[PDB]
Amino acid sequence: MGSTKLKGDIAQQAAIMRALKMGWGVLKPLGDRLSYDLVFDVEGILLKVQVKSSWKSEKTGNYVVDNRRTRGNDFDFAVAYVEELELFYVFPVDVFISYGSEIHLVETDKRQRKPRSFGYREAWHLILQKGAAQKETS
Amino acid sequence: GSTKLKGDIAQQAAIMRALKMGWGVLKPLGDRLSYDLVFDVEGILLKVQVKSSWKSEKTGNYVVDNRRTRTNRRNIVRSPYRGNDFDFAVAYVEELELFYVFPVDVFISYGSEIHLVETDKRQRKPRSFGYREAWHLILQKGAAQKET
Amino acid sequence: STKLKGDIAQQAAIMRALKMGWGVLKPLGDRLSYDLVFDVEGILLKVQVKSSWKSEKTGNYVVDNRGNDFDFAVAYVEELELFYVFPVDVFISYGSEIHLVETDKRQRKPRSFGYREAWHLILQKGAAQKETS
Amino acid sequence: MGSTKLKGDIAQQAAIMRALKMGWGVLKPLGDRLSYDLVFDVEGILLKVQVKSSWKSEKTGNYVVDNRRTRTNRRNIVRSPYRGNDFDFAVAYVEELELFYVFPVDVFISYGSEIHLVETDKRQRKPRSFGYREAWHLILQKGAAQKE
DNA sequence: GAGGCCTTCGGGCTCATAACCCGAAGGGA
DNA sequence: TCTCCCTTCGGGTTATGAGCCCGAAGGCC
Ligand SMILES: [Ca+2]
Ligand SMILES: [Ca+2]
Repeated sequence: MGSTKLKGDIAQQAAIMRALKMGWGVLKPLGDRLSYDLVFDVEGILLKVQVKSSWKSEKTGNYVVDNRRTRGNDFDFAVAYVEELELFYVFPVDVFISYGSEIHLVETDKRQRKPRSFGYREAWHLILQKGAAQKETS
Repeated sequence: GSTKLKGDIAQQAAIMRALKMGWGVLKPLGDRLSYDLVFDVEGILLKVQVKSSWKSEKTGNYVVDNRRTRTNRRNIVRSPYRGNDFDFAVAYVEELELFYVFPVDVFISYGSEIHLVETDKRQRKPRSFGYREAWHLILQKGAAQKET
Repeated sequence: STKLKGDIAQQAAIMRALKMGWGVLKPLGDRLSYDLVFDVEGILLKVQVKSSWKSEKTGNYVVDNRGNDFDFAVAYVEELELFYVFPVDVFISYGSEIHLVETDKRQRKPRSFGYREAWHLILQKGAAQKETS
Repeated sequence: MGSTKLKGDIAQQAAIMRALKMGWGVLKPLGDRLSYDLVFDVEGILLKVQVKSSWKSEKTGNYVVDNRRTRTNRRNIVRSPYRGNDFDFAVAYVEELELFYVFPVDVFISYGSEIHLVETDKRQRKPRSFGYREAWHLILQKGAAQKE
């Protein structure tokens, strides 16, 4: 009906939609031998982006995402998708790899200390900024 | 942004809808064919034309057109869609994440512009209204071809 | 990863379809039972694309496969730039590893050989599909 | 007979296979709204290519391409050339000879309108395009140049 | 049976994409 | 004395794809 191969498919399409809303271009590679799923044309500058989907986990009120480079590396941005809340976390390369195993995402209605990841919730400006910065180093 | 970007957004929106309803999605290669998408509905394939609507300034409602245009130096000529050009036409309103789905005939049967009203209106509403989220019509056409 | 070999087979197929003026459609993700679908003069035909590897002993090429859906399958040989196009029924009517002989070794060439570049079979099933209305 | 975009999509498809057979990555875009047709991943660096399919110029016996995006369906002809930053390499194609010319942007835009490919025997001079026959190394250079 | 609010239609647009035609320019040889 | 060869360069052309504007008709109620 709708397995893991399909959950990742929606996540990919969601990211494409967001990029299109941002007015950006979007390039798709041939086959899955490359290290990144998508690339966004942010006003001329091409940025590699890996798409990731999250799972609801445990009890628990909060979502989880994983990074498996054992079964590639080097993109620019990782985008995590939460199907239920139709929202994206956007992580830069270094921040994404700097996590050990799992990355905890916590939505909920606040009133506690949030994880490191929380500052990257819907943080599409970070990729918007990398494009502008990389234009000037050229 | 410039025209084609808007279309691509609507087209993308359509794609997501089909995926959420567990249908397969096929993208054609290059803006050359008379349809934007086709959906693998439980085995059979149905071509889909996607159009993005615009809110009219005066009337206060969203409208699409069913004609294709060419305007060269001397004169301008139009090419409407034939019946076999696709199987369904989906109109997208962007600000309200909203789809009307029309069969080909119901779509070509219009003269040119085809208005969609979302206001309370109190009028009896035009024949378009009967197609708000008509995703069942594409599902039904699916089982209609399913047997022998 | 031999995923590249498959990639090359597919892009060759795509090119062949365009070389005969058809439309080509490409499914998002790999959930479906077909790799490609051609728009032949209006009619949509699914197609599986599989690549072949050269036999160790004999000078031959072999391709492995693992009614409804499919309706066509195209087999690629890189070095000798040609396709074997099998209708689904003929295709499943094989044990496991279907063999292809391309050498001119005089001997009675197998059942497979009849499907050399038979792109007319696609065109036929396409024209015949218009008779059902 | 079905024309124009089909021919362009074939030339594009030829470039797809060339790139792949040189072990490069190939990226295909959204739809026909960007100033480039393909993007090659060359040793990790992404470069933009603009594909154009040539035609046999019957009078001159050459294969030719226009370097200016001439935009019609407007009742007024406007000729907008390409910018230096619209892409990295323009690849002219000769189907029938399965031939590719690769031009860098700066040399591609530097032409006024038409660029000719001689490809015939016994001529007085060679065209300024001559040293660009199958010049895929030029896109290896820029890329090695990009890294560091 | 009146003055609207309200749809249809069929003219007129603009942006992008792709490939082609040809009469002179006017430097190489 | 190259003076014809033949590349080049601004005018012309076609097809496809997107989404739009607006006003004379005329219906709903
Ligand atoms: Ca469309
Ligand atoms: Ca092009």
